[PDB]
Amino acid sequence: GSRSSSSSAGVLSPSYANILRARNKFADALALYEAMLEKDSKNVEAHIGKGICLQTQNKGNLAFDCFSEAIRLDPHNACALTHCGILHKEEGRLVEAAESYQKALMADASYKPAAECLAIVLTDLGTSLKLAGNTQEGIQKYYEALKIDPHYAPAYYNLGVVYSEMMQYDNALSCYEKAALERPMYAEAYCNMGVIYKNRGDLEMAITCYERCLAVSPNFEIAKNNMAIALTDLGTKVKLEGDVTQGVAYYKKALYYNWHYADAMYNLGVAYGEMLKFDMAIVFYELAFHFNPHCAEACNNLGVLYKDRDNLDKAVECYQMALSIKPNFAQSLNNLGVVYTVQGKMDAAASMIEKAILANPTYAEAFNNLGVLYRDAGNITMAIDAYEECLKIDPDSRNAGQNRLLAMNYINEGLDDKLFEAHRDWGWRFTRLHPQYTSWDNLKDPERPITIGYISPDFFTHSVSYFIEAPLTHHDYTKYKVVVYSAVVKADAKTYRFRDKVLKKGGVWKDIYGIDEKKIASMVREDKIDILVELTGHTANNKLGTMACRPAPVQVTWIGYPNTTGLPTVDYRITDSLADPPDTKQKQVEELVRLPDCFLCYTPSPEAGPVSPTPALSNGFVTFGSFNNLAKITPKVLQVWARILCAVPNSRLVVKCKPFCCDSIRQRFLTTLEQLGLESKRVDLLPLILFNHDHMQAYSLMDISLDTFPYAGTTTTCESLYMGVPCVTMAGSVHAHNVGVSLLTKVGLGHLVAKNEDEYVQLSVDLASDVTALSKLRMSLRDLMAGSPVCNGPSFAVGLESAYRNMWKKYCKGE
Amino acid sequence: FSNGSRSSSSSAGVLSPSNDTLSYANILRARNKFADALALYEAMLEKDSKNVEAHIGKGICLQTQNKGNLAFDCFSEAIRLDPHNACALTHCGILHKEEGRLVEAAESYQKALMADASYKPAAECLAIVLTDLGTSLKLAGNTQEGIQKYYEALKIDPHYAPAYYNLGVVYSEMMQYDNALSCYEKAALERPMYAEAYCNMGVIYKNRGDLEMAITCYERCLAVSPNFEIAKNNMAIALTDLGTKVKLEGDVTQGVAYYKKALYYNWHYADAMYNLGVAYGEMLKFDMAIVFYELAFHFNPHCAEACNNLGVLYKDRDNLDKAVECYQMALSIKPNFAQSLNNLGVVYTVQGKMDAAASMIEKAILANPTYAEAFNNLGVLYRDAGNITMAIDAYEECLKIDPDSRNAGQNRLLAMNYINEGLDDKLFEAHRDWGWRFTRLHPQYTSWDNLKDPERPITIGYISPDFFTHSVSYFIEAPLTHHDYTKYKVVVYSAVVKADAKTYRFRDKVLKKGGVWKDIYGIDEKKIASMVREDKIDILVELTGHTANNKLGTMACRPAPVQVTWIGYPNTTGLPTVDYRITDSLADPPDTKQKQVEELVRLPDCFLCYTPSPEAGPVSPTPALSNGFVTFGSFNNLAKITPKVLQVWARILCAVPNSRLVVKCKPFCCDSIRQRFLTTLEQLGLESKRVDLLPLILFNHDHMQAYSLMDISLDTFPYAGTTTTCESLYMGVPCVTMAGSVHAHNVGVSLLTKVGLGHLVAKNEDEYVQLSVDLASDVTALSKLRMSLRDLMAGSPVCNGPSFAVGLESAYRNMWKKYCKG
Ligand SMILES: Nc1nc2c(ncn2[C@@H]2O[C@H](COP(=O)(O)OP(=O)(O)O)[C@@H](O)[C@H]2O)c(=O)[nH]1
Repeated sequence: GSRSSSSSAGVLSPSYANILRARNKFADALALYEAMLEKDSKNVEAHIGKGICLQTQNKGNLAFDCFSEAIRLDPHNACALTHCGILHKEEGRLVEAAESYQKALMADASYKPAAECLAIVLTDLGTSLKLAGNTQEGIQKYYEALKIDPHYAPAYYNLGVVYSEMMQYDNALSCYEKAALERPMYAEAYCNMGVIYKNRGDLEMAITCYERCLAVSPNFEIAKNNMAIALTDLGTKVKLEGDVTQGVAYYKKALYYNWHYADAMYNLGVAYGEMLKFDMAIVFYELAFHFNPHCAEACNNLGVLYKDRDNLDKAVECYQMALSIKPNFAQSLNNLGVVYTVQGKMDAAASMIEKAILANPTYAEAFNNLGVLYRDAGNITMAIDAYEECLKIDPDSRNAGQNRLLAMNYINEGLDDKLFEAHRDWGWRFTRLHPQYTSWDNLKDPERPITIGYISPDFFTHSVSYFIEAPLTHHDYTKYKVVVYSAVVKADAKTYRFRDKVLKKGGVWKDIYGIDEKKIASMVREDKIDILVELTGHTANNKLGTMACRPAPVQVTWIGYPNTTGLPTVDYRITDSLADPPDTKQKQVEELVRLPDCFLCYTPSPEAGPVSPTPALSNGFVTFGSFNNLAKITPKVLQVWARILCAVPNSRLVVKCKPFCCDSIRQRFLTTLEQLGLESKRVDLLPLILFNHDHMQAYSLMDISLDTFPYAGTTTTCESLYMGVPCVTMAGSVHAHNVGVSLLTKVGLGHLVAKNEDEYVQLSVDLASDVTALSKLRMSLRDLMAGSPVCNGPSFAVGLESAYRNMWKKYCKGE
Repeated sequence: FSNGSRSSSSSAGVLSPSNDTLSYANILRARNKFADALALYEAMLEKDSKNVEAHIGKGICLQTQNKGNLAFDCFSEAIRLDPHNACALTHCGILHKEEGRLVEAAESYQKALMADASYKPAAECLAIVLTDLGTSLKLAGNTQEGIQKYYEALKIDPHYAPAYYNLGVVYSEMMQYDNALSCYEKAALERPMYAEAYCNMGVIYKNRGDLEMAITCYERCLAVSPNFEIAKNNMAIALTDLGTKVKLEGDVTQGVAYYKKALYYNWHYADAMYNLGVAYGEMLKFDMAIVFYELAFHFNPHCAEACNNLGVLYKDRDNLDKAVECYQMALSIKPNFAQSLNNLGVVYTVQGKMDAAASMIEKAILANPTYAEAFNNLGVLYRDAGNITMAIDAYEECLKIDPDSRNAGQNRLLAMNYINEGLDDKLFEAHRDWGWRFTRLHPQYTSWDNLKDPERPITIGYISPDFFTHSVSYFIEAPLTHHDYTKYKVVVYSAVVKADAKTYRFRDKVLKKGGVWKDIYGIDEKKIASMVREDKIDILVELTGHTANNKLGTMACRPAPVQVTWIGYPNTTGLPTVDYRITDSLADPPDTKQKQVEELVRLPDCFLCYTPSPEAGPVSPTPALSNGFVTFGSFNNLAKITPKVLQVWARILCAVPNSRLVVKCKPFCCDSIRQRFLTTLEQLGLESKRVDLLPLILFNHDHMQAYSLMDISLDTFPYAGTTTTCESLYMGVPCVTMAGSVHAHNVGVSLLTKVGLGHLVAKNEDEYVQLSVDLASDVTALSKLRMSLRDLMAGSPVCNGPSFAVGLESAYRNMWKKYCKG
């Protein structure tokens, strides 16, 4: 059997001090209680009143005495029972406290003070359980507290931290949401909600949870840092979707919450650099690296920005600090190698780039820079290899693609068509990557004044300048106007001297540096360009992408590159009947326009200096020499030069090249000559010198210059003939081989043109034979060809401008 | 004839004489092929032991192989066989210099030049060694002897730059900066890549005031050496100084540009960072300015100005805990810093720590005895604490320092209404003197292009910052909801600094009725004035008086031809540009002796219209039935509770026994001012157990409901409550007011009379006290009153806007009447 009970009702409950108490009149109300107890020692309300007063005074031992006196007079008093529990909790008797709360609620279930106090102590019992690992027994103790008081927020919040610790993030959320509903001023709940929303991949909602958290506590540092982190991550997310400025805005806000968050510094350096604001980007990077000494990315990007400023010393130091943090950081190894390539430290540059490639085996630009390095040291086969390996990785790489076509000219003697096919194959693949204009508004009238355009990056002191100063000066702007599209990366006195000249005669000058080739293409239509002539070919910083769109009705290539462009968009190429004879078996994608006499016209800088005495008179021997690229001096050229120097007794050879500062290049260049018979004390490998005056006064040490093949010199022979030193050249089957033919011949020294090796050799030693004839030839040369058609501008412009107007006349009909 | 040496006649020597191995060896030597050349030289010497050029070539080759004393042994045979070979003598002098025998080097250099005066190598090396001797003598203090050694090298080689540079160095430390400049200019002309000369030139130009010249000198220096660190730091210092100079000429933008470029040269130059925070704060870009200040204080922990300006920016964010932290570190670095002392005291004032606030502000006044705004903040402290006479004393102290201080002058006039009874005319004179001063500083518009038709459609401008949950809002809601907008189109100029739900609600209603709402927060009052003229405003009505964020400066320009003041301030404005003032026949009787600057426009019924809170709550029963005692009290400003009010209330609390007082004010959050009020009241005969000082309850609904605690409210005098008595009436709590001489003393008269309860309008103290104890006797009658007051006042003219509206717009066109007539 089971026990059951019927309940009887008791006697009907009978029909200043505490009002002062509610208004915090502790001392006055206390006195009335003390008086009340001496008038009647069994009034429980007086005992409870004094106990609350004494509890304010921190006299807890006395309060437990009188609260117990109240329960012993009148048990089932919710107030007295609840207060004895409050004392039991503050003393540390938590379970005895909850017992007193429970018998209070039995007395009066409506007495919410006991419900709230009980929920608090049960929550504390549950969180003590959680730390002891009894999590499930703790979770239950939480839910009991919520049954007693469903509005106690700490129970919801403590439920959320285990539901997150047990990785039930949805459950942890709903606990935190109701914690925030029962207490809108719960920062910790809002902050922990933001952390979950962040880790789950919605930072916008994480950020609005952090916003609500810091609205309650602006100095909640943990949430402050998490706010910066979330704001930086969302800045990066918005930046990659194309909105750079809003990403920058988020980055700066992230710094408001955390002014030393390095990740926002670095990302602001990246975004400002992309905005071309490099001066400020440098500051952000230094600040990032200051706060984060492990941010090797900031050191790298600083090195890049300082290399674009030509501060190579500081660029090295930045790369060094990057590589001291991440030794296998592929960018900094490559970037350091690029700097060393420029400084001439060839061995170190190769080591740097080789390590960059080991780090990133598909670092295509690293392979292209390696080919650049090999070509600079005059190793064309290996340079082409490094370009071909880059092209295996990126078949559309603009850099290696053009650098490979250019490199192949240094060794192509043109007995097949593989060179022309390589150019043509490149032109097809390149033109498909470029939208082409299929109609042109230009008014078709043959004898209209023509505005012709020259696009080139070489309007500074550069090889092309000496041959593009003659037209700019002696062009007739009245009926052949010129519009110069200058892509000069670093201008100099020559650029402004050109510019001010061009502007004075009535032509246009547009700086196109940093401008995409597609906008340049549409500028060409704005300027109504009739003749668009590019002067770079596949040499560095060319603008062939502009040509690939065909902005002008007619396009020509000239001066810059000794071959075809391979572009079907170009129609013409300006040569002469000697550099490209009419029987040339070399294929070229453009139609060849052969100008009267020479296709070039040299203009010498008047600060060259006078023709200096022939050294053979003061030295007792004849010195041969060349000032061409190391890349042009093939091993078959050293063979021929060694025959020449084995023919002339005690003669000497001198060559000046940039890589000759590095002695690994100089020593190996010597070794190849000593196994070739020529010993070291007869050969002088001079390093590059920086002054132009000193350069053309460095022909003082040379009696005869020897041209290169299959890539013959163009400016170097023109400069040599200007300083009195004659040049024996060799003809060939391709254009790059016969430039020396046309130059020497139209100057008047065609008898110094050789058709083969043996003639080349015999001509050179024949010329070293009579030293007095040398001395007279030296003085005759400068004025011989200053009055030739090689140095006379106005003569050239007529035939060129007549070619331009025939160009125009063909187009007009529809050729 | 005892005499000195005679003149010497010189004869010429034997004629100079009229190759291949010597030429080969010399070219090998010229191209650094030294070991090969040495072989050929040695062969020349065994063929001819006296070949002097082979001796010289051998010595040069051997010297490059670090065999020095053997090279000396070749050069010495060279000088023995040929004593007039300049080349040999110079190589001996070169060796002498390399071996530290600096005197024997100049010895052989001079000997070589005696041999050949045109031998340039001898001149060049001798110039080098002589300047080295000169700098050595300068290090040894023989300054003048060093200067002549420089000029000696300049005589032999006038193209040797280091002589010019070192001359400029000594000239600089001798403070001949013009001589130093010309020396460096020549040094740069002889050597254009002489960076140190450009750097030192910039230092002179900077120290002489010409920054713009200095930065170009540093530019030419760093174009040669981009990594010249002290030239970089000097460039940042100059750029920051020049950015500050041009920022004080008004061009803040490029002043910022100079600061940023300085950071490119020195990324941790704290001075540029702090100045960027100053400029970016002036541009209102407070978030970025915080980062600049934190970076400045990070790189310069001794920059207390960064901590000060940081605290100010976080205080305007209400992050007082962080503001305090900022101010305390600024005082960690500069304990005497007046701004941070004052600012920390401002924060303490807002928090309620009245005496820490007073001590701080006093320390600021010690640091700067003319700190006008510190005196003003002292008065604000005293006014908040309720000590009006000291608040006025603080304002008057500031006005001695700055007679045109706006905060002080307007706070002084407003504070005088709390205590002024109005027997004299000194209050009106103080207002009139302020208006004369204030109009002397605001240019007036003398022409008004507004069309002159008396019954034309006209626009009424309301300009107030109180269009938010503010006392004034409860009285301006009525004209906004009930206005014609047809011939009386209203235009609001809201200067609300922190909008809330009521502001959005007001902006909605005015736009739906057909008016315009223009937020003028932060816009200059003179720009506000011409904005009043753009919007064709015909009658400008200001609602703020001398209370906070008033726009009386706009009014002082007189942008509109007719100007009014209303609601906000219980007195005249003092401005002669304001033409009229809206009041009523009870608050301002026709027989009043209180003098104004504007013409009084008395209106029918009350001059105010109360639109009450929608969610106020219901009326609560009178608590006297539950308590057993009657409760008195007031929810008015502590400032309004003058000590004279306290004495009157004291004898009220003495007449009704076992009754209590309750007063709810913000300054009672500070327990010290709390019980200072109590001890004052105890000496007045009413001890602390019968008084209750309630801190402000920041929730509106709970504040309205707090009237449950009190049976009868007691108006203040001479400044009588305006919202509070309206509020208390709407909660059924009756309020007895006392009338007086001035308008602030008779607001409660107009309110109560026109609400329907003129029997609670006292006429003196004895009236006031006995009417209160009259209603403190019949508790049942009080139960009748509490549930009736609500519906009568809603029916009173005090709460019905449309009737109020036509009365207002009648007076409005009645002023547009006189404007056209002339
Ligand atoms: N939220 C809130 N507002 C209050 C409280 N006490 C007063 N106010 C507001 O402050 C205004 C009273 O300002 P006061 O200067 O005393 O008005 P006046 O003395 O009648 O001219 C009223 O409009 C109330 O809305 C409070 O305890 N809580």
